Amino acid sequence: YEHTAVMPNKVGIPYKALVERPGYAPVHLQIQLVNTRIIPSTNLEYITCKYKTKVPSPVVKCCGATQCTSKPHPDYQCQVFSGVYPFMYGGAYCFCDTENTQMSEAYVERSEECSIDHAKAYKVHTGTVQAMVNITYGSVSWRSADVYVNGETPAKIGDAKLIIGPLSSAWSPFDNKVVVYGHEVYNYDFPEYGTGKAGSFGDLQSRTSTSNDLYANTNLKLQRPQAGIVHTPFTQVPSGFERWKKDKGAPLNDVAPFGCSIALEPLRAENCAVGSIPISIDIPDAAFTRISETPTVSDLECKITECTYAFDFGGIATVAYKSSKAGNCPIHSPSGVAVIKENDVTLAESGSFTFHFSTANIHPAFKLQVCTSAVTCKGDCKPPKDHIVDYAAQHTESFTSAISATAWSWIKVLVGGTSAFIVLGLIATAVVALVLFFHRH
Amino acid sequence: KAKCIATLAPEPLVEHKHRTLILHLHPDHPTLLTTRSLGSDANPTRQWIERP
Ligand SMILES: *[C@@H]1O[C@H](CO)[C@@H](O)[C@H](O)[C@H]1NC(C)=O
Repeated sequence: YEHTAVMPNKVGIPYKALVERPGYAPVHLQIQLVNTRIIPSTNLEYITCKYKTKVPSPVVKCCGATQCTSKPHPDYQCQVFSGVYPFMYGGAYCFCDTENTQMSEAYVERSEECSIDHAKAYKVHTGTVQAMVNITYGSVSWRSADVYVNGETPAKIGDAKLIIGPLSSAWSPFDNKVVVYGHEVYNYDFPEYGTGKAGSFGDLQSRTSTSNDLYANTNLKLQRPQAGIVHTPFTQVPSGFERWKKDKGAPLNDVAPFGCSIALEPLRAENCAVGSIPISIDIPDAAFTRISETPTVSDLECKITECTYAFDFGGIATVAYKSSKAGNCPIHSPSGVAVIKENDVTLAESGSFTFHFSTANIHPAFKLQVCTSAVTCKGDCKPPKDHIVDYAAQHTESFTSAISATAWSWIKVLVGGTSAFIVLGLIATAVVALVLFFHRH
Repeated sequence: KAKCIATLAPEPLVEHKHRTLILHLHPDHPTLLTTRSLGSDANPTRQWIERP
């Protein structure tokens, strides 16, 4: 039997319903999401990391001159400094006083840390949505499996076939461009490859951490060696990756709305409480028992013994009943006024049973279904004492949930009196208008 | 890649008021405090707490 319904996109809050198959006793169904994962499709654009400046041994030409040539090296620099007279540990290196040249060379490489300490720039496109669903029904214990939240792919969970509809909201916390560094994700419109500026995030760009074509854009400039010293001095703009790591700011992990939890393997946003999720579950035909084979419950009377509209199961109610064929009978409240903690109760030939519920209404009025029967529960609920709690609300608050009977009474008096004032004035006008007509005629 | 032991700041004192969370922070070293709403507007907060 296929049961179709819509459940909210909430994690840790179970969805409860009664599967009512004509001719069979209701089968209690409970569907709880363990996690919801939005897994977008990503394409690695390039990898950024701290650069290393490689400086080969300078060519010191004594009594002569040399010339620089271009080479296929990132940010390659070459300059010939004439008029040098370097000294070594063994004395003057060159003979001529000024007819000597030192050719300095330098180029940018990926540092050793780039294998581990680097940021991956990704293009993010709409991907897939998956969830872990925990389901129990009738006398079948909790079973779970990974499912695809697409409304098409069915999943077999404990002999039951579950189809989870697509999320009503297509919202995703990732922008078209994200930067992944370590365990953190940043929404960052990184520069296109080959466009990174010196001292900025993209100063060093590589298509992959093992590529042999590196883009480097630093103001690497060779300076003249100090008088008499064989060395290759240079100036360069400090690494824009090191700068970025200082100024990264808040990661997406700390600013994603709806409480999303960001994971990287694969990149995904977990437990985003957005919209609702249509569902369809085909319950096995063996889970249903004929009406005549289940207990008949009658003379139901529901008394609310205690109630507070707290986020926990603050309500307590006692239901008196009369029955036959003592046995288990499911309990459910079809309306959103109250969420019942217990899923089923054991009924004797006569007596009473108690159940707990959570409600946001100051004067809750809800229907309670006891298998083949139902009763209406009414009462008053006190305000909760705790200002802050460490758990989410089980119930749902409606527009009129907070309006007390006293507030309704004042609204009725307001509208009734206000309307009567205008109505009486209009009637008086109509009566005098008729009298004036009869005066003329 | 290795596993390093990072400091663990002292547990904050938490006081509760109507729709308000009051935290008394007594850090040993500059400690980052971040918060966000779980609604449609994260309204994130990020500040380094260096003294009580
Ligand atoms: C499903 O729910 C039951 C009861 O809440 C629990 O025992 C079980 O571990 C849950 N499944 C998973 C995968 O956590």
